[PDB]
Amino acid sequence: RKRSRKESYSIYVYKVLKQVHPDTGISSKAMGIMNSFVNDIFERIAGEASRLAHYNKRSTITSREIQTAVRLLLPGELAKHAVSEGTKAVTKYTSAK
Amino acid sequence: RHRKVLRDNIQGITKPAIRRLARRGGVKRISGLIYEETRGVLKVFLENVIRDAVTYTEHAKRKTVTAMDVVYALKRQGRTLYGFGG
Amino acid sequence: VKKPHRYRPGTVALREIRRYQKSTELLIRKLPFQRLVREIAQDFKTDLRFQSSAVMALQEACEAYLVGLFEDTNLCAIHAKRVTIMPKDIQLARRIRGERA
Amino acid sequence: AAWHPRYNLIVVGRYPDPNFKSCTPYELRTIDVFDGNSGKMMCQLYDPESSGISSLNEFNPMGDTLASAMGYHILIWSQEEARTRK
DNA sequence: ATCAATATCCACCTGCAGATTCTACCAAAAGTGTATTTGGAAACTGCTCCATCAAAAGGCATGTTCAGCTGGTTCAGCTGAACATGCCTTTTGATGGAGCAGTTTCCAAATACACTTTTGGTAGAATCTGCAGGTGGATATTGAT
DNA sequence: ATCAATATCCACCTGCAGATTCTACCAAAAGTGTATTTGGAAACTGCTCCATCAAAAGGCATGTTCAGCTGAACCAGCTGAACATGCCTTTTGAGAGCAGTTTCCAAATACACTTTTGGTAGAATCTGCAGGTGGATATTGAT
Repeated sequence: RKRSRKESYSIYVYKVLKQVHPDTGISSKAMGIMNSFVNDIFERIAGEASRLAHYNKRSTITSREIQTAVRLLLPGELAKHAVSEGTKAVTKYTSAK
Repeated sequence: RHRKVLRDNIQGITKPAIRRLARRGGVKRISGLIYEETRGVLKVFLENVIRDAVTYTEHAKRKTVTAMDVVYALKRQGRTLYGFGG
Repeated sequence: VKKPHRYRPGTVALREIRRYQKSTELLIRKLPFQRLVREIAQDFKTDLRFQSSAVMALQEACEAYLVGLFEDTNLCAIHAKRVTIMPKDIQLARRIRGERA
Repeated sequence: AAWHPRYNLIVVGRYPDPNFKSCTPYELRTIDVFDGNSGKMMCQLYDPESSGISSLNEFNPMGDTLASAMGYHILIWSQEEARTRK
């Protein structure tokens, strides 16, 4: 009975979907698509942030570097909204430990 | 008998299939010469992809080509693919 | 009617357009594509096996690439005041995309 | 594979393989008959209307008859036409 | 065909900004030795790949019909390369002096690492329903007339 | 334009193949505590950069001029779409290889200290090449 454990991001996506459109479901294949999508974006951002760190002789990757990467990759208003969400989130984290 | 189905090869990828694909591309009227050229193009693409896949396959000492190798091979050519793992 | 019903040229293609653009099912048959893959893989390494999902993934990629190519092709065609695509259009498209041949 | 009871022969059914290093350029499915104590072949039986693959092949203990069992088929290969009487 | 006009390649040839040589140092490569971490060779388990033969469903190689597209021709405009001319935005070439690139000091702010303690995210076994599929009929759409 | 043909849109019904939901657990998240770092405040220097001037000079603006180009009309012909069809190629269903884990170790490789040590900054010379000088061709167009 060797029993594996393959991780994924499925359940979180399902939660968000039930939050935004309560009377709606989603097949497994589409969830797999969204999983691959998230993986792709994570890889892009991390790689970019790494290069930013190396060019400035900094050994710490910080929220600032993430912010910079997002401003590079993404266009306009999408970047602004993402940045606003991140700033609100980090501000809430820093206070209410 | 020499049947060798249309060549026992690519020529089984018949004309109406290409026509259907051209219909997906918005095309209305197709010349007879397109078919052969299309096949050549397809062959080239496949070759490169398969090579990379097989190379990944050779690194792990396997004889079964997996989906993941193909996905990565498609990623390096700027043709990222979603919906088959990673 | 004495005459069998017959549609004018340039309608059944349109019917095909709307039908295949409303749907997502693969247009190419599996077997010859499968045989093609195996034949090409043989020339690089021997006695390879293929999972089914890998072949399906390749089929999807090929169809998307060709679909995009036909879109670009038709634009190149329309620039020349034609409606019928021809090989030199394809050669132009591949020259512009930066690919080899 | 099987012996022939009264000689030093061998009788086998064939199943082509594109990966096998063929010495012959023509590779068809047929019944082969080899020599035991030498190594090489001496005869090949083939008959259309039986282009299936001969799984089983067995001679008689007598030496004058052959039976073959293919998928969903039983075949008898005995010797043919003779002359006639009044 | 020929011969005048402009633009281009090629032998002589010289002083110097960029190329190379040369000192003198010390911030990187190896040695020695050690502490720590691994990829790959034996067992084992459970998906799922090799690609035959009947029976049957539905797609294609062929041939047949003709309308509407290609791609050639002829041609009325038209518009954009060549060019002279003036003159006027830039080129070299200096000079100043403010301030950012970059360096050094050092220690207060931010994190690995190592341990313990919750906990929820993930297989697997029981329940659900939206949609595949079917059935059927009104209206939209092509086209002959 | 009107009417026939005929595909497409759209109402109504059933069940089952995938969606969803319950349950017992183990890899993973998180809170302490310490040590171990590391990047921003403070304080300075010195190279390189930003606002000005002056003497040309070579490039831009503007204005003529005409050879050669870009659509618009039209059309012989070719060539590629629309259908009958039959016929033949493609779908469906009845054991062993190999991907995926696991042990566990002989081999590989990070890391502390010193000892060299070739690489680099910077002073001090070379010389091929940006110019010039001039002559001989090689395109080009007129005629």
